[PDB]
Amino acid sequence: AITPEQIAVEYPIPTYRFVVSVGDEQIPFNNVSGLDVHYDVIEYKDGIGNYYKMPGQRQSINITLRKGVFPGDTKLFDWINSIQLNQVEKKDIAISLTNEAGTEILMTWNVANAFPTSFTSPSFDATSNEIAVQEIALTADRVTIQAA
Amino acid sequence: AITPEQIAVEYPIPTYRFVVSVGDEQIPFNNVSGLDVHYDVIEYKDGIGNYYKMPGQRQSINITLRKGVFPGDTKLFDWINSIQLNQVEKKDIAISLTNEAGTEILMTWNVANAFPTSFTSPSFDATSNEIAVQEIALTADRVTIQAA
Amino acid sequence: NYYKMPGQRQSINITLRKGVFPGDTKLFDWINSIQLNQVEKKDIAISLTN
Amino acid sequence: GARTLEDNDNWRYIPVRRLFNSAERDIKNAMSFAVFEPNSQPTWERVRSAVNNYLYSLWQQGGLAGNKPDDAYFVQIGKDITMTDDDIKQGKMIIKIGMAAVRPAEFIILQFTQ
Amino acid sequence: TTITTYPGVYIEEDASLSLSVSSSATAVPVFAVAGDNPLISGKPYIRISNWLEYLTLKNEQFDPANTLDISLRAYFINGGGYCYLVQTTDLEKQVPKLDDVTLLVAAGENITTAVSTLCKPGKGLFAIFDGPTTELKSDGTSNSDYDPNPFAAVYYPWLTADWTTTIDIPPSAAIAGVYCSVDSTRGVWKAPANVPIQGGLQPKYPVTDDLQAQYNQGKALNMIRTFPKSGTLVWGARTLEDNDNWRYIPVRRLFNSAERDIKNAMSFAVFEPNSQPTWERVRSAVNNYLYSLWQQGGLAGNKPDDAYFVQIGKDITMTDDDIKQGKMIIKIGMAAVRPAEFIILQFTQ
Amino acid sequence: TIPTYPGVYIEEDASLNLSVNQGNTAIPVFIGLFSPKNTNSQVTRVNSWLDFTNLFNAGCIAPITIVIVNYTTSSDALKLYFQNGGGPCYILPQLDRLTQGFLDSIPELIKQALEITLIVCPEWDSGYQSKIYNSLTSSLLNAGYFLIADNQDKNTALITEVASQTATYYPAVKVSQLIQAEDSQIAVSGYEDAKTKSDEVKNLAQLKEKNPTVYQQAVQKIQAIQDEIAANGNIIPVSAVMAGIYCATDASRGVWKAPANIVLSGISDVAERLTDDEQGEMNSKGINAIRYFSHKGFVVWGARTLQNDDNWRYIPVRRLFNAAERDIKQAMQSVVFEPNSQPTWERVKSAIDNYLYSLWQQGALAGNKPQEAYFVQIGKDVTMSDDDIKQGKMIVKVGMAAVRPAEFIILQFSQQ
Amino acid sequence: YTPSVSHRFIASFLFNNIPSPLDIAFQRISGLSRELQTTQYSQGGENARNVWLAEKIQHGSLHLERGVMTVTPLTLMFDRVLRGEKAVYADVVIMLLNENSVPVASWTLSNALPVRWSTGDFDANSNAVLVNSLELRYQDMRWLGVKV
Repeated sequence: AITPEQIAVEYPIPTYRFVVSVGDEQIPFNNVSGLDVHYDVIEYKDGIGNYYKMPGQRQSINITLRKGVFPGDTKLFDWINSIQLNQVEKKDIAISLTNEAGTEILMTWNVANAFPTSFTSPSFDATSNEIAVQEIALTADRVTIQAA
Repeated sequence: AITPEQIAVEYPIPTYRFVVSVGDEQIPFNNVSGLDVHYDVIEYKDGIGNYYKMPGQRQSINITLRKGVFPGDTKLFDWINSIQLNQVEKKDIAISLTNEAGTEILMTWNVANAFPTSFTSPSFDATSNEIAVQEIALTADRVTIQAA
Repeated sequence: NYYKMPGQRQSINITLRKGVFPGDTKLFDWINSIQLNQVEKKDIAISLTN
Repeated sequence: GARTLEDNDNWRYIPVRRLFNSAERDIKNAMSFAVFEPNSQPTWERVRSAVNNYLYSLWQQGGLAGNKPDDAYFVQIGKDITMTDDDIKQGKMIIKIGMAAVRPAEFIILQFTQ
Repeated sequence: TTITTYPGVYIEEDASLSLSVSSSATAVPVFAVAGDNPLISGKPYIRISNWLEYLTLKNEQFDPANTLDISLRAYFINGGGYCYLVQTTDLEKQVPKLDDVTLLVAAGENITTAVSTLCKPGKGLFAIFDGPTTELKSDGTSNSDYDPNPFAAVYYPWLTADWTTTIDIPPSAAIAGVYCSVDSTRGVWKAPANVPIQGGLQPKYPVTDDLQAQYNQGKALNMIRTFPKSGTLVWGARTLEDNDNWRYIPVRRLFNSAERDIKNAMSFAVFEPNSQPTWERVRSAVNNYLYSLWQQGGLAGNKPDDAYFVQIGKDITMTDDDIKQGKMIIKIGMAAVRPAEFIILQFTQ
Repeated sequence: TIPTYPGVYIEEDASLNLSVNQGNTAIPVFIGLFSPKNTNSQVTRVNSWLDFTNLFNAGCIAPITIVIVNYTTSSDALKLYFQNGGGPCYILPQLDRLTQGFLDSIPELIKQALEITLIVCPEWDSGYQSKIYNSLTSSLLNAGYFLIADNQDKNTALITEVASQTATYYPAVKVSQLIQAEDSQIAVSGYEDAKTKSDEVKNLAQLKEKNPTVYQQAVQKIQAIQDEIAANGNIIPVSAVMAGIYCATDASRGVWKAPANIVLSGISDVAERLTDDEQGEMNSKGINAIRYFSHKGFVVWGARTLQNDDNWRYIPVRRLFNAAERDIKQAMQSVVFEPNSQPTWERVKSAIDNYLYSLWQQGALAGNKPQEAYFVQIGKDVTMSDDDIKQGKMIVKVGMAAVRPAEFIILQFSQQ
Repeated sequence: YTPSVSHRFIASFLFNNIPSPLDIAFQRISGLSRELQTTQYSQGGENARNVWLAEKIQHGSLHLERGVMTVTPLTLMFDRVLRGEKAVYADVVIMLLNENSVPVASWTLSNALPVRWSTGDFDANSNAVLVNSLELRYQDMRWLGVKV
């Protein structure tokens, strides 16, 4: 016998229920990926056989969000189309694993100072049975994980 | 209970119903893809640990249109065969997601100053059961989205 | 400003596939007739037929 | 001197009056394909694309005032926005275009001091 | 000249001044103005963007016999940004109407009552006073009339320049310009002292180390002194309260700026559902700002965990009664860096 | 223009139109001194700003009765309503003098138009607004109608017949300029002389060419009005602006979201600058404030109603229940003449349960599971009795739970 | 501290205090440098330190690259000088533009003398634009602006 409260404390979390906040606005998304952190390695060897390894510089964070195409909605394209020369509005992004009903947060991924670098429009195929899906690519500085 | 006017407002749009305008003329196409926008990233680092990222230059737009082979029709090949040395007629291209009957536009992709760079003829296979399909590749300047 | 123009046209490469029939070596004879840089050039037409 | 015969905030300068004359002619030639076409929404979208494509090109050349195209021009066309049921039934298609022109510097003042 | 008829070049020979203007958001002062001034009469407040705008609105030549004119010239020549002019009697009524005002500057007036009312915890205001116009009393009782307010500071003595007459420039006007320049250059956490005073401004009276030793504790006075090689400098960064907290101007003013910036950062959460998803969004916004502030160098600590912390949640910061009343409570604790003030040289052979 | 030849015509003008929005849960009715282009007292549906100008004469001068003239803000208030996201609306023009017969007929006229949800009176006159507000009977407001009102004072709240169904806002807003109309667009009636009947003069243009003496009589009143409005500033009632914000918020976020923390557009300044302490007094009394913030601009900073209790204190809570009972009533109208038997009651319960579940899915209701968000009850010995059934009655009980907004956020700072 | 990109710039030539409006677009402009020539001096008993003596200041040259286009006043000036006619001077202002076409940094060169004009190769196998290369030598350099 296992109580639902025990499951909420000891069991792992699935991936399909999440809510994404872009800036100060919340937008429903179909897919989010790329929240990785990488470092370089600095090595040093010497004549008598020593071998030193240290962490290097952290690389930049790259993110791809996938969304369907809805009538009258062009928010994501309007963001990437606002780039003038090298100026763009940078937004913080939060992705949270959520209660099955959406009223409770379980884990939060925080992304700071993200701006778009690429936008992919849907491919128009006359033999397909899918939904038009747009994709946006973002470059950011930092990623942090906060436990609720 | 969900009313059809609710679906037209809240539900996402599929990909299989679209109309393509090439120049001032409309041509039925089977597949359209490649309407993407890309930017470069310019980075700057300093000795005290700062790290700046900015959008760079926008890249050029590439588009491929796929169409069947019809009797007496060579319009797409005639366009690419009109190149003299570096002069060719550039045309604007609009791809619109359409009402199921074609009497109403939902969303438009506008492509400016496109000219052909490649043309692929159908492959003649004696064991196949397909339709002869030609493909044309275009280079453009800009892509915009207008919501109807 | 940003200007784009067509450039030079590239060369055309074509592959033909055919079965092997008794006593027929016509295709191999054509490629075996190259001397140093001389070869007989032929026009080729492919027509969709009734 | 570059002033016309009317002293008004509009059409005071020859460049502003002549720019609008050129834009009206070029736009009229741009969407002249739409005459004797069905008077439905798909035609209206095609006309809007033709006008917007021209206005962006004019702004790129420097003929309009504004840091971004949204500040230099706007195009409106649609039902209950530019035309009503009576206009459509009469065969009329109505478009609104609004563009901002750049006005030159005319007086130069030098202030001298010791 | 001012009447343009023909196209071409116009020549005029004027003598109007021309200065430069900076932009600091954390230093937006309000200048107390005497009610007898014709410019301010009949209006609640006047916003001045630069010296050009002030001269245009004045419609008069620069008068060194006007206390308000010299104060604005001293303020703008020192790098100050746009400011507000409010009559002294209307301070307690018009200051709360203005939202971006951070400094309350006494441009030679008496604003003792306004400071005791406006400059309170949570109001996000800082006051700049004027020191005595006479010589400093050696008994240490020249600061008895100032309230021990941690939100105010006093500067002595008054300043003079080449363009001076029987009236001397109040030190508050020049100091408020220093606040704008330091904040835009080195940040609000850096002490607004040990910096030159621009222009030809000079202290009216000389202050030595012995004189300043009496007025550097308790209700401390900040001196403006001249040194043999560095010119005229601001020598002092202490508020009117001598406590382990708010002893120094930078610590008090940094918290004022952070409270305002955090308040603006999470103002989107008002009139939102008072549930946990909202609380997580607010925590993300506050943590994002605090990390950025630590990155700039405004907080003390080798890692962010040593510089700040944010707590919000049920049974951590609020109870059932708080939630049912519509209250959302967050705790923020940030460590400020305190400057080195005394340098001791030990010589030996 | 009148087109003759096929082709392209070119016109130079200054006419302005705005984008048209749509909605169902927020359709306001405007009562004021409007000037319809047609003589024929009845509520008229207007789909957009272009439709309004096609059916009404836009301007700041009310129709002239022969002389007296009146100043009206109805046209400018409607432009603000469309600029803030408003959709289709109904217009109830009041003509001639304000008779009690018109006031008594207002609740019946509104009920005749079946799509009305909001009531707005966009008039600057305080006495005129007070008469209209008092004409809204408690039966009309309790039937699922919401009143947006303009408070004329900072210290005393408005009094209406139903406190739960009213929201007041303060202060009014200013605009850069007002809409000016040509002489041919200003309605004139009542003129008569020996050679002309009373119906031969329709506007100011015809009046000018028929009798310059009384024309100079009218234009001096018009010029006096224009001078007076210029001195005090072009002040517009804020209720019309709030109607558009209600439409925009419902379409974007939903009815359950408070219509606050939204930036106003198309305005220039507020009629009065408020402090936090003054706003504190008003909020307790139930007066929402339009505040100015440097980092935002002009925003709505209140979501309370005129009733202060744990049930109907907040606008989103009150408006959500109005939307739920309206949609439930619409579903229940297909059961009205069905036989009063148990299979009919089962179909009623299924219809309400399906609607309430859909409401909970979007986040309108509170709770982690549907059992915590709503309940439906109907039965032969649970809600109605044998006498009720024999009389043709059908009684169903519905309960819902709503989410209250967060109004105060407290920061607690520590040194270490 | 935000740095500036190097792909948005303008150059203006003044001939007899009349700016040339058709000579503002260039593919490349070389950087401008100033050097203070110095000679190292060594004392008698000083064997551990160095002494550097200041001298005159040496200015660099101005290099521009541009495609082949219609004849402009800048071209006519260059042709006249390189045809053996009397030498003539020009004043050049180089401006670095931001996203609002406001020159954040600007350099003005006094009395610039055309000294070289070269063109690219006529290559039958290439896919490239014929580019002219211009070089000038000026007497003085001065920079004005808020950035440098």
